[PDB]
Amino acid sequence: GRVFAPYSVFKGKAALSAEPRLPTFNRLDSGGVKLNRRGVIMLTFWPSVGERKYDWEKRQLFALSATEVGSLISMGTRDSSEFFHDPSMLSSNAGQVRKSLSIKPNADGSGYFISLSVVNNNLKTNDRFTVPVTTAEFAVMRTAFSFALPHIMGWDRFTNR
Amino acid sequence: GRVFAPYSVFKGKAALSAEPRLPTFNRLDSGGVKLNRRGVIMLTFWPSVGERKYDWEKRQLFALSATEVGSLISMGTRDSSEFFHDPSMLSSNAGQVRKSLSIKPNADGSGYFISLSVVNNNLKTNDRFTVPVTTAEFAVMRTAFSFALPHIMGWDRFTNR
Amino acid sequence: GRVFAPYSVFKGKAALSAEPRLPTFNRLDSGGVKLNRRGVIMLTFWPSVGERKYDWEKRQLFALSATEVGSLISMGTRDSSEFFHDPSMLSSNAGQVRKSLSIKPNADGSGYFISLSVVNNNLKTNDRFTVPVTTAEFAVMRTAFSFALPHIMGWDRFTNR
Amino acid sequence: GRVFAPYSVFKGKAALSAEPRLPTFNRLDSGGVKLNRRGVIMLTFWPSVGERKYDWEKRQLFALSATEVGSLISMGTRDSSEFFHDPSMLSSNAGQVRKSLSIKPNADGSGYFISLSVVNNNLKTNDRFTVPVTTAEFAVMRTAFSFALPHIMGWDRFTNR
Repeated sequence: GRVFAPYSVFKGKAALSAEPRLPTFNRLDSGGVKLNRRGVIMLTFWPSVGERKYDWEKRQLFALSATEVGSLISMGTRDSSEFFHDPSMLSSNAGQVRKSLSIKPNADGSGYFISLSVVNNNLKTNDRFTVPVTTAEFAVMRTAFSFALPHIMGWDRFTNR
Repeated sequence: GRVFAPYSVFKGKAALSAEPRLPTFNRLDSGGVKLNRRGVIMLTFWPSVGERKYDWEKRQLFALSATEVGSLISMGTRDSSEFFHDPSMLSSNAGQVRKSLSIKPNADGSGYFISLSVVNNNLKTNDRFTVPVTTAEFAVMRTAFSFALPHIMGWDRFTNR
Repeated sequence: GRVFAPYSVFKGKAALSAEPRLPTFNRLDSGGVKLNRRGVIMLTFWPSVGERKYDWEKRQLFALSATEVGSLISMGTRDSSEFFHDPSMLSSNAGQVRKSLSIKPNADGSGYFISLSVVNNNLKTNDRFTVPVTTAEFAVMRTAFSFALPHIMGWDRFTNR
Repeated sequence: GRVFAPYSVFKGKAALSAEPRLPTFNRLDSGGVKLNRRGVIMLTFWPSVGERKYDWEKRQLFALSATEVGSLISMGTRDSSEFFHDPSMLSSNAGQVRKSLSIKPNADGSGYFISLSVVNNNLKTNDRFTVPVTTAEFAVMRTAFSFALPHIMGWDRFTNR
């Protein structure tokens, strides 16, 4: 069945959790398997509504591709990034929803701010969740994301069993 | 069943061992599994009582969370840390026991001192065990803790099997 | 059966994909197994023929040995390499085909150019495919190749099961 | 059964191969398992006797403990080490055999010399095998030894299965 084992960071204003989502395979007629739908590392952000109380129903998600993970784990202390997603980039609903995830170092070198912005021109909504992440917290992410990378890529099927 | 395979460092005044402790899961009614109790890397310290003789009955433990491990593996040659635990932080026995684990570089850059202090205001006891750890010893810890991190986080359940 | 899960980079002029190929073992009469044919990381290059359209039938391959992988993952930002293969080095067809794979940093420090040249004196052909690879893309390669290294070496058979 | 999958480096004057050797466990009466005999990374050196011809019968071995591996993988470009073993350190045959393994950078930063010396005062023999190891070759060792470390430590038994 499924597995639920998120790594979570809960701060003053919001929470953030991360969990791998495996790729799917289509087993070929010929034999063996071919990767179908891509793996990602899924991030979930949700708002604080009173000390250590957070509102799960107002959560927004952001799917990190292998390449975006690649970019996160190779971030140095002084490095910054920003990723842009349209959920319906290729469909008829393109331009309606825009998500942006940014990872900004703080002056100190003591951590990062990770911020998810979700703008929805259909529902006319504009949400932004921001979570500070210490160096150790980000080192857990970097280590756990690096461990997960080969899995979300499907390369763990290449084992001498 | 269980598994016992500690990595151990025995020095003049004390010993130190480290071993991962897996998280537990509750299998859901719906199907699949959800992480319940957290994994840690468990450290055990105990006193030397005569050359290469150590007193197992006087051992004290300290559970490293994923984030504390994160902080250890991202320690540089010149870096120092200190972690504070109350075993009964949330219960009625709060303030009775205080544990502190510190990791201090030595001047040389030749290793670290890892020291566990346990203060117990109930039994009116005050114990401190200190173990020097060479660079190679700590490199084993860093490598083995880094390997263990995804496991104590439960992320090893996310495998394409 | 087999497994197909390439990591792919598609750029203006060409595409590049990488996938591990496991080593084979011969199970001994005595018992247990002995590595026979070597593992590699297989690269496949093929030409773009119109935006995001690529010509699979004109693909050329290059097999990275463990040592070549070793050399790739230990490449710094400013580092360059070049590998030379003769497919029939030891046979009677030596000198007919020459393959060369080069990895050159771009001035920026923003990525690399990976280029495969295939010269065939039998068919009198001369092909060259070039693919730019950002830092994040190469960080995925470095991480995924590093994860694959023990597998293509066969060292994953050494598990306490 | 057993598994044979050495990583090998063959040079002008000698060869060197490395292979992990798993630890053994004693399954407890109570249940589950306890590590018994330690894992190591086993090195084998043997002499060249004519171009790409090597004399397997004159091989000498050296068992790298986890801590020695720790020391190898944390070696920098400019770093050197030397390890000393007595095969019968604790027995009555102490002082009869002395093995020494040294890893010396070459001036260039282009690789290392790894040299095994075996002195046997019983058979009055004195053997020394030396193998140059490029940066890429050593990067394979460092990566493969790092991957093997948790296994030779027995920490791979700690999996959420």
